[PDB]
Amino acid sequence: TSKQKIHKDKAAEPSEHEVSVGQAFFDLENTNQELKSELKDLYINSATQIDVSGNRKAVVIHVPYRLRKAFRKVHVRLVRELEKKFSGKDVIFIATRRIVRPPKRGSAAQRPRTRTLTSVHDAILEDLVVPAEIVGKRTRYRVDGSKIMKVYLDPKERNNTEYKLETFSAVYRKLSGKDVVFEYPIT
Amino acid sequence: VRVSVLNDALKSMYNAEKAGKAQVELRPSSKVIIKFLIVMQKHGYIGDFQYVDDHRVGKIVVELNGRLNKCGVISPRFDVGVATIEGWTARLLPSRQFGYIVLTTSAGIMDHEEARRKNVGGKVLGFFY
Amino acid sequence: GRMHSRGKGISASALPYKRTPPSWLKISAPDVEDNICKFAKKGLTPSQIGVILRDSHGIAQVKSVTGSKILRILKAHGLAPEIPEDLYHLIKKAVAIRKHLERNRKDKDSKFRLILVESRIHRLARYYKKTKKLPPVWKYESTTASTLVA
Amino acid sequence: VLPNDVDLLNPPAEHEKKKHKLKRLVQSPNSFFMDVTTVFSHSQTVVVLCQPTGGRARLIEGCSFRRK
Amino acid sequence: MQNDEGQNMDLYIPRKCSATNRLITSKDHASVQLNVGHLDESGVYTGQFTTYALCGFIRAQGDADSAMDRLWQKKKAEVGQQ
Amino acid sequence: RTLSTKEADIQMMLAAEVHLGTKNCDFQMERYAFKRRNDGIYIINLGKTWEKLQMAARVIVAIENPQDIIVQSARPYGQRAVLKFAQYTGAHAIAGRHTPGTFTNQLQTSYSEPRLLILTDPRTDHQPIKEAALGNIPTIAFCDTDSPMRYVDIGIPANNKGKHSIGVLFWILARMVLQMRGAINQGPKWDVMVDLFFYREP
RNA sequence: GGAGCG
Ligand SMILES: [K+]
Ligand SMILES: [K+]
Ligand SMILES: [Mg+2]
Ligand SMILES: [Mg+2]
Ligand SMILES: [Mg+2]
Repeated sequence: TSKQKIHKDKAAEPSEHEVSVGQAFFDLENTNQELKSELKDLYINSATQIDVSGNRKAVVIHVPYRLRKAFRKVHVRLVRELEKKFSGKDVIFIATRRIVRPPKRGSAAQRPRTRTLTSVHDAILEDLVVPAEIVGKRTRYRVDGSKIMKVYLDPKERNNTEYKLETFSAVYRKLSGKDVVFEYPIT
Repeated sequence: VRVSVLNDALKSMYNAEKAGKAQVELRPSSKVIIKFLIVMQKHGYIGDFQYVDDHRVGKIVVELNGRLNKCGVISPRFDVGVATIEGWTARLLPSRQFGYIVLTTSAGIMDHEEARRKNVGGKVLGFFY
Repeated sequence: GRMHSRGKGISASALPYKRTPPSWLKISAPDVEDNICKFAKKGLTPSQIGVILRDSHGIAQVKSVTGSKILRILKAHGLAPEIPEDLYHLIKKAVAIRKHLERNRKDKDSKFRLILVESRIHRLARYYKKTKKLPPVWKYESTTASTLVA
Repeated sequence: VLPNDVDLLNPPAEHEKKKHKLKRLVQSPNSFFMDVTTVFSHSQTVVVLCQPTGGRARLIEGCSFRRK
Repeated sequence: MQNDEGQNMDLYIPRKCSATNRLITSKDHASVQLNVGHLDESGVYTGQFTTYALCGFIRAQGDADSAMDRLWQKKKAEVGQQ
Repeated sequence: RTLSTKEADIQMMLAAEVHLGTKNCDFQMERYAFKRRNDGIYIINLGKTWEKLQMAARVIVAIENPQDIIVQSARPYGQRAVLKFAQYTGAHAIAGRHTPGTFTNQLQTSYSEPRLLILTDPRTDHQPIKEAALGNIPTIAFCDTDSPMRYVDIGIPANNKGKHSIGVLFWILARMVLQMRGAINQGPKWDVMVDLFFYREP
């Protein structure tokens, strides 16, 4: 039944790491009374490790879009329970989204704006900094040719994200390929 | 009304540069303005510029370094084939040794020297030197 | 500046950068849309529905809570008026000036403003016909305008 | 302040405070909500808790309001 | 400036304003070249200084004072002066 | 406790009302003003005034020949300080009215080619400041809140009106120039008395 | 010498 917590696209076989994440997810469903009720409906569809720095790993778990709103209500508590099981790792939930390529020249086919690459990358960035809310964005175009984005986070949720700023920057570059640094505006 | 956001951006920079300012704000922002700045940046005519997201159109703050003599648009955006680039440079640029005309081609926004290398024509956006 | 004067005022609303609802706003999207339909059936227009929500319910922006603008919500429930609200108010003003002008033939100031209001009606009606928010043959008629509004 | 004695990207929090709401580096409203039952600071409706005016609604001395 | 061989072909290289980066021409008699002396641990002039050139344009605008103040606030932190 | 060289000078400048500015502030002097009081008077930031004095002194010591420095004042209150400033620092003082053509007319007897020019008030010394801009002559000037900054390279934010303010400013500047030459011992004290710089009415 | 293209 631990494989009923994973629905990989195309009914593909979960890898050796997804089963560990799924198996760890099943345990919290029954062991933790607080999360008993909520975790029943929730399920994931992928999971991967990303190296951050200093032999540190980050568990990036993708979630069905329809369930992206249910995880938020139990995001703060669930991450605490999964991080202890996955010692020395940070858990990040990102809803799955499709990126439809722009139509060719003179094509009648339409494309919803949410399926655009820019709209998806911005949406991934918002799901990456949960529970922190973005309050500003800056993009600096360096003379050499590279560009770096600076994201301002609400200082209210600073205790739950101050230690993850390195994981956010590393996780976002692999999913988007863009440099990002997070900062808290003075208040 | 606002007709050419590129003209406002380049006119603001040119006025700021003559007054000896170090920074200048461009509003509104557009991907044409950003790509025009990148061409200037690659040739060392401006420093670092930063795009501010305001959920409407954005704003750009450009660092100036005192190397920019003039920058302006050409309106309307005339068509320029590869063979007619020479005539435009003889008209808009101080000499045959420096200064760039920015074109919008099907291969992207680029200066006239890159357009000759790729042998692609297009339309004139502006110039700077 | 202004379409029909030399005014250069800039006063307007300034939307905040935070598009999400505040943490203290507990009302859910289904509840908000239930109230929007409830007010529309009472005759209120989209402009004065949002004012009540902001002033009496703490809903600064309906789109932040429901994800859709008020007019779109009404259309989905078949409550959008046949004539758009803004065009409706211009016609009502033109009717008022004409009614005043019939008793005041020498009020040349009103005659001047009536021309501006009606030309504003025709520019807006043209736009709505292009976007198919009005019947293709819809036409503003001073003789029968007063029957439409009021 | 002279143009070169100021940074356009990091203006002082006091300078942006007194700038017009639309002329700040990022537009921000000057209004807000408060408890007393939320009330808009610039309410156009008669709540008699608040009396609408040309700007902020005139609140009543009796009740105490908490900004949120 | 330089011929195809490499020889210089300019009479001279005009100075550039330290604040605006403008060239200073031979008739710009409102331009001034300033020297700020360097001190030692005790605080005595050591014969070393930093040079600043200002064009007549910036001095006529009245912005020389603020331009000099900023240029010195940065330079002194680089050469150890304080 | 012992007061540093800066705290002592700032204490001395407070007693002389060097921080009291005019009711109007020039837009190029706002960077030196600290705050405006309900009286309408601006208060000059004495911390920045001391820093500009140090910068001015660094420029003065770099002059190999002190006779190339010319310090002058048009108002009577500063005619005494400039004479004493030139006495100890070796500069060339010109008290009173400036003769037009001094820096430009090479054939008149009073012709001079200074390497540096020190002034007490840009508003009252507008003639030498205007004329210095025809001979590549940098200028140092004590500038009040309502002083024009045109053609002023180093502006020292201070009260250049009161008789005590003018005397103290030149006393401190003269001490700094000598201390940077090694002629006198470091510290906020000087064997010379400041009252020698104050205006002596008839 | 200063001012003005004069
Ligand atoms: K208004
Ligand atoms: K003559
Ligand atoms: Mg306007
Ligand atoms: Mg018109
Ligand atoms: Mg003559």
